[PDB]
Amino acid sequence: GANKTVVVTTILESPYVMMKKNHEMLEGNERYEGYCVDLAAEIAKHCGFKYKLTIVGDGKYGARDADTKIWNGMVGELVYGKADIAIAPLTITYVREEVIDFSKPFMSLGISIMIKKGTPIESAEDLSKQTEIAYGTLDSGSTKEFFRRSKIAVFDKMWTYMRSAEPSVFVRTTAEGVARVRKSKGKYAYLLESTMNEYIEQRKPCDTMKVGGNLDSKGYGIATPKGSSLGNAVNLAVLKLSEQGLLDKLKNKWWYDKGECGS
Amino acid sequence: GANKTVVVTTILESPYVMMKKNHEMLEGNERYEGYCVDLAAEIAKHCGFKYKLTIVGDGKYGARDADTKIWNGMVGELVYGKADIAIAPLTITYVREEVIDFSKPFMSLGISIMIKKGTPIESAEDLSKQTEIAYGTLDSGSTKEFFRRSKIAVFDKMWTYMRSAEPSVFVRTTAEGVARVRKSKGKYAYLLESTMNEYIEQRKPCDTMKVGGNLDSKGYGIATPKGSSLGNAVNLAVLKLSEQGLLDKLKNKWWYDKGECG
Ligand SMILES: CN1CNS(=O)(=O)c2ccc(CCc3ccc4c(c3)N(C)CNS4(=O)=O)cc21
Ligand SMILES: N[C@@H](CCC(=O)O)C(=O)O
Ligand SMILES: N[C@@H](CCC(=O)O)C(=O)O
Ligand SMILES: [Cl-]
Ligand SMILES: [Zn+2]
Ligand SMILES: [Zn+2]
Ligand SMILES: [Zn+2]
Ligand SMILES: [Zn+2]
Ligand SMILES: [Zn+2]
Ligand SMILES: [Zn+2]
Ligand SMILES: [Zn+2]
Ligand SMILES: [Zn+2]
Ligand SMILES: [Zn+2]
Ligand SMILES: [Zn+2]
Ligand SMILES: [Zn+2]
Ligand SMILES: [Zn+2]
Ligand SMILES: [Zn+2]
Ligand SMILES: [Zn+2]
Ligand SMILES: [Zn+2]
Repeated sequence: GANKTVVVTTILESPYVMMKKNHEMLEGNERYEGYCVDLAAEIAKHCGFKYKLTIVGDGKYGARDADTKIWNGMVGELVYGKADIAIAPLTITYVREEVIDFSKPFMSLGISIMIKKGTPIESAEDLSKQTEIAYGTLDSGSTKEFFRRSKIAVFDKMWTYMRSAEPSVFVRTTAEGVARVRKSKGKYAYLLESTMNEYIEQRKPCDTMKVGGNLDSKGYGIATPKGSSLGNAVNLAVLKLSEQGLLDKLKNKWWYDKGECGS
Repeated sequence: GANKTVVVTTILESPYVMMKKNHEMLEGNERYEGYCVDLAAEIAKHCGFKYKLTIVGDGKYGARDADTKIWNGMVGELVYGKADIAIAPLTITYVREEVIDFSKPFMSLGISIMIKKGTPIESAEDLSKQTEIAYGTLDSGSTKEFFRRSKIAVFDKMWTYMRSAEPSVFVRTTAEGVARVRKSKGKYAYLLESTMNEYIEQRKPCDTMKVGGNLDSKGYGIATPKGSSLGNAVNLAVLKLSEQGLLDKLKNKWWYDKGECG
């Protein structure tokens, strides 16, 4: 039938999507800015659709409740038909690929360690062999699931600690984890994706640091409900923009051109 | 219908697929070893099929002839039905995605610069601003197409030089490019994927070096003919192997555990 406006689900996560300082004087898609706002405009132009950005109602990425088997977050909005596409830093994972479709990745990343500068930690092994410094992850995301499922000795030891730590070492948002690092005088380290870690490293007050190599290698993809007619075009659009260098330009724009910790 | 042995097309490219030292007394899949031989075995086990490794007839990855529009290499073997799956360091690209299916990537890479140690080159910009040191790429692959299509000033300038340089700066195989670097006393630099560059850096005689950052960011995928019934399972198998750490284990096995340069 007639063309319909595509409902995009996304998440308030810097620098991917944020509200403009003057958002109350703006309308619709113009209220937002960031890497994924820029990417959404390009995907829509190349695939030939109009769209509406919406922020995921529960503020989560997406996980399946073991008891109810209900998906939450952006994944849930696609699974239950509340959104037509997700354009966000949404990690491609096996369990998600079983229930939604993903484009080829638009950004590479791996799990990484964020410390407050001066913390005597250089690696995941370092974290796993000590107890003075607490550490945790985001809730309802792919990093928590990585540790929950890992059979690698170091990462399983970390999970055994994190799942039982009291008070909870897990946080509701990336911003909460960063704030916990910054206020803990070196006694909390945060496990988060290298993309978000590298962004925060270039933000005032310039007191955090990414240390060690990444723990895994994966990517973010644009997600659609399984079998959606948009998937083929969106996948080709990602590859076209990748090959033309747009994805590299956008990363530089939102990570480094606007960095606050020097050149 | 009944299960059929899956025909795998792949390519002799170290350390992905190589003939074993004792290959002349071996038969079938046992003749070969490497990262992609191990990966094929894992994919087959998780997807539940038997398979036969075959080396692509023309020794190429795959490009489309501009005049006839016919695909060569492994891509062609999939397009024309000569193979059921390609398990190789085959780069995911737009033009290929139009004619074959790719899994999610099993390895990350980008285009990179290989020099003979001591060559006064640190970047693509350095190459583009001089003429004493020649440089080129593999034929019939994704790196040549990258330069052919780039509108980035430095890379467009490099393509203008490469497309007309005499003698030809292009090579038919990665091994020919590496040999050209090693024998040119620093007057040839080779543009190739970072995976292959980093492998060669750890091989005797330890006289090459990867320099500069990568020029792009992309990945290798397992490829199937469009609409093949194997595609969905193979894609999930790649993600499972990724999440289990198996892909990382295999890279360490074939790049670094037996590196020869310390
Ligand atoms: C940014 N970009 C443009 N798109 S593309 O040419 O398809 C492409 C392919 C691969 C990567 C390297 C980073 C990565 C992303 C995703 C995964 C990985 C590894 N591996 C290694 C396991 N598989 S995965 O899909 O989680 C980046 C990339
Ligand atoms: N990108 C992650 C969220 C961040 C994290 O888990 O570290 C996801 O899609 O679940
Ligand atoms: N991996 C490349 C071949 C190597 C190259 O072009 O540098 C391809 O799939 O074409
Ligand atoms: Cl058979
Ligand atoms: Zn506000
Ligand atoms: Zn209002
Ligand atoms: Zn565009
Ligand atoms: Zn929504
Ligand atoms: Zn240590
Ligand atoms: Zn103390
Ligand atoms: Zn355990
Ligand atoms: Zn202090
Ligand atoms: Zn600030
Ligand atoms: Zn760093
Ligand atoms: Zn296995
Ligand atoms: Zn040109
Ligand atoms: Zn000399
Ligand atoms: Zn040798
Ligand atoms: Zn190096």
